[PDB]
Parts: sequence; C-alpha cells; structure tokens
Amino acid sequence: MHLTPEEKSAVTALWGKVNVDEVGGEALGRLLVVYPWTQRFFESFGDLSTPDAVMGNPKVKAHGKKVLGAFSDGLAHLDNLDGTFATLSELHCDKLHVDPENFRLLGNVLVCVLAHHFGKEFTPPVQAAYQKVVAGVANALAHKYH
Amino acid sequence: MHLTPEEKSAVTALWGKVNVDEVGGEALGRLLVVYPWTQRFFESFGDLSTPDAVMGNPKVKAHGKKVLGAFSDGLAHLDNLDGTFATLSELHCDKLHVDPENFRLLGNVLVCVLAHHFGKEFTPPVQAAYQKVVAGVANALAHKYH
Amino acid sequence: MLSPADKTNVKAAWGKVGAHAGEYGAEALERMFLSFPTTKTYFPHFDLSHGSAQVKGHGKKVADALTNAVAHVDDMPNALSALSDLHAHKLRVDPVNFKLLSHCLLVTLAAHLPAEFTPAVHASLDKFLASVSTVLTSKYRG
Amino acid sequence: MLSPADKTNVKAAWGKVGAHAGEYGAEALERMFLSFPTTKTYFPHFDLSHGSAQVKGHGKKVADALTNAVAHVDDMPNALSALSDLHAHKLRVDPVNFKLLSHCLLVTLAAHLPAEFTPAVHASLDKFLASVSTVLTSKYRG
Ligand code: HEM
Ligand code: HEM
Ligand code: HEM
Ligand code: HEM
Repeated sequence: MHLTPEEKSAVTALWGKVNVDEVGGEALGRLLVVYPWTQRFFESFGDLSTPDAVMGNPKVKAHGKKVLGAFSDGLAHLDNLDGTFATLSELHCDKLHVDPENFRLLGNVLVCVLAHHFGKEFTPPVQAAYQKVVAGVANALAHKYH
Repeated sequence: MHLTPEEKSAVTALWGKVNVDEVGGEALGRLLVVYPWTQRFFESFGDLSTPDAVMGNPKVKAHGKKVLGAFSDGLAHLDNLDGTFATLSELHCDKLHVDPENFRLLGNVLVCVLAHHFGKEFTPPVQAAYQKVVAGVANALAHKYH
Repeated sequence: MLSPADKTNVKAAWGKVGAHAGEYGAEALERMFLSFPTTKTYFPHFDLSHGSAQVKGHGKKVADALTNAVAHVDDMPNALSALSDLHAHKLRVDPVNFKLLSHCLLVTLAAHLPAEFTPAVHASLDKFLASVSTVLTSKYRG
Repeated sequence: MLSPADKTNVKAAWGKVGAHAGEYGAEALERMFLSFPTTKTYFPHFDLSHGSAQVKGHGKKVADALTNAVAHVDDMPNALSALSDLHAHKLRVDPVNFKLLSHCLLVTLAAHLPAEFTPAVHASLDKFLASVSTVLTSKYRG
C-alpha cells in the first residue's frame, strides 16, 4: 500500500516512541478480551479466564512482542508488504486457518492501543495513516487466501 | 486466483449453459431486493419499490447484462484477474466508493442464482469452484482499495 | 425486523422443505466445508467426506434447531438460548462463520426449491438466517 | 448480551466523558471521514474539513443519540427505533459503515479517557456500540 510522505512521516514519528516490549502484548491481550472467540487459537497460553488474567499472562506478553515485531517489519517495507508477510500468511492461513477478518480486528485493536497511549498526539490524520498501515498488513497476511 | 483443472472444468462446463441475457439481471435484481442499501447506487433506475418492480425493471436487466459480461471476462483470465478488472476497480472504488463487502454479496447472490437455475447440477464441488471465482473477482474489483 | 410477510415466506419455504430438512442441513454443511475450508477446523473429530454419517447426523441437528427457530420465530433469543451459549462459550465459533453457513443454507434451498426460491422468499430467508445468526453470536458482544 | 458489569462500565465511561460528549462525537466523525473515505459520500451537503460547524453540529446529534441509548440501555430497540428507520429506509447506510464509526468512537474515547479505557471497559464499550449498531441496521434484515 502507498502512504504519502505526510502519512509516512506521521507513522514513523509515532512508532519511534512506541514501547516495543509492551504495546504488542497490550494489543494481543485486548484482542483476546474484546473478541473472545480468538482465545480458540491460544489454548496453550493458560489462564485467560478474566481480563486481568489475560493482560498479565506472560505468554500473551511474549507472543504480543512477536506480533509487534511483524508490524515493525511491515513499516520498513510499506511499498512491498506481500513478500514480507508470505511466511506469516502461510502460517495463519494454510496452517492455522484464522479467518482474515481477525487480522483486521487485531489491527484496529492496535490502533485503539496507540490512541490510548498517545492521547491527543494520535490525531485523526495520524490515525488515518495508521489505518492504511494496518489494512495493508491485514491484506498481506491474508494473501494466501486470495 | 488458482483453480485446479477439476475446478476450471466444473466452472466452464456450467457457464457455457448460462443464459447471459438473463442471469446477470436476476443477480443484480436479487442484490437490490435482498440487500436494500445497494439501491443507493441505482437511483436513476426508476421503480425499485417492490421485488416485482425490481426484477422487471428494464434498466436492472440491461445493467445486469454488463455485470455478467465482466464475470465472463474474469472467467477467461482466472490466473490474472487484477489487470482484467483495473478499470472497473477505479470506477467502483475511486469514483463510486462502493464498499467492497458488496462485491462479495453480489458474488454470493450470483451463486444463489446459479444454484436456483441448475438445481442438483450445482453440486457442492461445483459450488466450491464458483466460490473461488467470485472471491477472486471481488478481490480484483477491490484492488484499488488495497 | 422479520415482517409478517417474512414469517409467512419462511414458514412456507420450510413447509415445502418438508422431511428433507435433515438431508438439506447435511448438504449445507458439506457445501460450507468444501467452499470455506477454514470452517472445517471446528470439526476435527468429524470425518467430513461425502456420505459421512457424522455430517448427516449433524445436519439433522442443524435443521431441527432451524425448525425450532421457525416455530418460535417471535421468540428466537429464548428458543436458541442454549445453542448460543454452546457456540459462543464452549465452541468459540468465529461470528464470520455464521454468514458462511447461512449462505450455504440459502444455496441448498435454492438448489432444491426452484418454485419457492423467489426473490421475495430469498430475501425473507436471508433475514431469517441473519436473525438466527444474530442470536447465536449474541453471547459474545450483543 | 450487555451484562450488568457492561452497563456499569458504559455508564461510568460515559459519565467521565461528561459535557465533552458532543465534541467527542464530532471528533469520531472526523476520524471516520479521514480514515474510511468511502463514508464521506453520505454527506455531500456537508463541508467535512476540520472545524466545520456542520460536523460539529452533527457530532452533537450523534452523541445525544448514544446518550439516549446509554440511558435506556435495557430498551435500545425502542429508544433507537426512529433513528433505525432513518438510517435504513431514508439514508440507506451500508451496515459495514456502522463498524467503522464504532471503531472511531472507541479510538476517540481511548484518546481522551486514559484512566477509564481499561481492557474490561474497552470490551464493554465495544459491545455497547455493537448493540447500537445492531439496532440501527435492524430495519434491513434483523
Ligand atoms: C496483523 C495480524 C497478525 C500478525 C502481524 C501476526 C503475527 C504473528 C507472528 C509474528 C507469529 C510468530 C510466528 C513464529 O513464531 O514464527 C504469530 C503466531 C501465531 N499467531 Fe499471529 N498474527 C496476527 C494475527 C493473528 C490472529 C488474529 C490470530 C488468532 C485469532 C493469530 C494466531 C496465531 C497463533 C495461534 C500463532 C502461534 C503459531 C505457532 O506457534 O504454532 N494471529 N503471529
Ligand atoms: C462482482 C461485482 C461487480 C461487478 C463485476 C460489476 C461490474 C460493473 C460493470 C461491468 C459496470 C459497467 C461499467 C461501464 O459502463 O463501463 C458497472 C457499473 C456500475 N456498478 Fe457495478 N459491478 C459489481 C459490483 C457493484 C456493486 C455491489 C454496486 C453497488 C452496490 C455497483 C455499482 C455500480 C454502479 C452505480 C454502476 C454505474 C456506473 C456508471 O454508469 O456511472 N457495482 N459495474
Ligand atoms: C444456522 C447456524 C447454526 C445452527 C442452527 C447450529 C446448530 C447446532 C446444533 C443444534 C448443534 C448440536 C447441539 C447439541 O448437540 O447440543 C451444533 C453443534 C456444533 N456446531 Fe453449530 N450451528 C450453527 C452454526 C455453526 C457454525 C457456523 C459453526 C462453525 C463453523 C458451528 C460449529 C459447531 C460445532 C463444532 C458443533 C459441535 C459438534 C460436535 O462436537 O459434535 N455451528 N450446532
Ligand atoms: C453509532 C452509530 C450512529 C448514530 C448514533 C447515528 C445517529 C444519527 C443521528 C442522531 C442523526 C440525526 C437524526 C435527525 O437529525 O433526525 C443522524 C443522521 C445521519 N447519519 Fe447517523 N448515526 C450513526 C451511524 C451512521 C453512519 C455509520 C453513517 C454513514 C456512514 C450515518 C449517516 C448519517 C447521515 C447521512 C445522516 C443525515 C445527515 C444530514 O443529512 O443532515 N450515520 N445519525
């Protein structure tokens, strides 16, 4: 997907301030809390019985760190997301059979987490640029369904 | 999208029996009837007040004929749907701003019309091949959103 | 909103389905598994090949649940309450999958009821299955 | 299902929104128009630029409708009946767009209520806006 220079500026400036050890776990945890059917794919993570159990689950935090790494890898390759995500697409599509609507949901949860952390700094034009990013990642992750 | 030889066989054999002057109008008409918000894009077509008014509307029938022509053009180019639909994507996405979920809905309505017309001949494996076709067309028509 | 005419259309189409209901439910499941293979992961203990007695038996269950909904169309949240608990709490069925099965049920009806699957009746059946799907996913976020 | 805790969470978050409700509704609309430009076609007679008095005035209407839903949370189909007629019959709003505005409302709340937007409250608000969206699209096929 194509971001304008102003969009790339808004995205990269915010992302350099992201805590990459935490924000991924926050987004994955909120996905499991807000859209509970996604817990189907994480039975091995243990205690997911309450929001507090999910958010403080160390496996959720560690796996969320991997997820955010992939978003970061996408940000470095905005003009070529399909090649970047080919391996993750085969995993999530061919092996896991995650419905691709959930890629969109997780991207939107991450947007909510960025809005929570950054407040007024997460302006509507900054959000619009991030929506293009998370849509491009979700489409790339779904490419093996297409 | 990639159809297996067995899938291509199931699709092309059925399609040669399709009445191309009628099936497009049936699918467009049922889309307007079943998902009434799509009538927003067809104000100039006149009387859409009842199912009978929609199905017998001559502009619905004529426009449906154009739609089916595009599906037929897709069937001839299954291994390259993006180039085939580039012009229609710019129309439906950049100019009309049709939400791409409606491309999926129309494809599924067309599947229902084929099932209605062909009966037992529209077997579950034949349907599965057509679902790959209409998903590939919908994704190609949406490519300008990606 | 299921209108009076919707309820009439749905009762009449289901009446014409008659005692094929269970066979049709099994066919709709088979169409879903072949057309949308992601859905097969909910049934790992099923053999999903053509002619499977497990798919046949389950199609009958699906049809009986739909028939219960038709018979209590003005009270579907209560009629389907136990089934919505099962699909959301125990099975964790992704809501997107109810649209997939609903479509395959429509396709099955269209392939078997050529006179009854008018546009008006297609619309009514679509609303009915969307209403059933709304109840069955309502224990998530409704 | 909006649980007792959901209703408590939603009332409390809305209480903290306070008299910013209208400003927040306007911000959510602006986020939607910039993030999902297809939605702008419903407002051709609006100027949708930043600071537009029409978007500000409409955001207030949106917020007042949401506040009416909060105040009648156990009776939202009746509370929102006239609004669902408008959006479905007159405006023909595509159902997909209610998910878009709901997300932008969540984003707006998250950007303004850092203490209140816990995961539990995020979930509750999400269910509330999905329930509002279900009512507002219910005159199509519900
Ligand atoms: C933008 C969306 C997503 C991104 C970027 C993403 C990224 C990743 C990454 C980087 C891994 C680690 C793979 C490895 O260890 O080599 C992973 C694993 C996994 N993901 Fe995701 N994911 C996304 C969406 C989802 C969703 C929505 C679900 C389920 C609802 C899901 C289910 C899983 C599972 C179950 C694994 C573990 C696979 C295994 O270790 O066998 N993913 N994902
Ligand atoms: C698989 C999905 C679709 C296909 C293959 C398709 C195909 C076509 C074709 C071939 C035309 C004629 C363009 C021309 O005259 O050069 C057209 C026009 C049009 N389509 Fe579609 N279409 C699809 C989905 C939709 C949907 C879902 C909507 C609205 C809900 C829509 C709205 C329109 C409108 C309003 C026009 C008229 C444009 C004009 O003449 O200015 N299309 N489409
Ligand atoms: C019209 C929509 C649906 C209806 C009426 C329906 C109905 C039913 C019924 C009656 C049962 C058996 C209940 C019992 O034995 O106590 C059942 C079980 C089940 N359903 Fe559905 N269902 C629907 C949608 C779905 C979807 C979309 C999926 C997944 C893609 C699904 C997955 C399952 C599974 C995995 C079981 C358990 C099978 C087993 O372990 O034996 N259902 N459903
Ligand atoms: C939380 C969801 C929503 C709420 C609470 C809501 C509420 C309202 C209210 C209260 C009005 C004014 C009613 C009146 O003046 O009589 C209105 C009008 C309108 N709404 Fe919404 N709405 C929602 C979703 C949407 C969406 C998603 C769209 C389109 C993308 C939309 C498009 C419109 C339009 C075009 C108008 C008419 C504006 C005008 O012509 O002045 N609404 N809405």
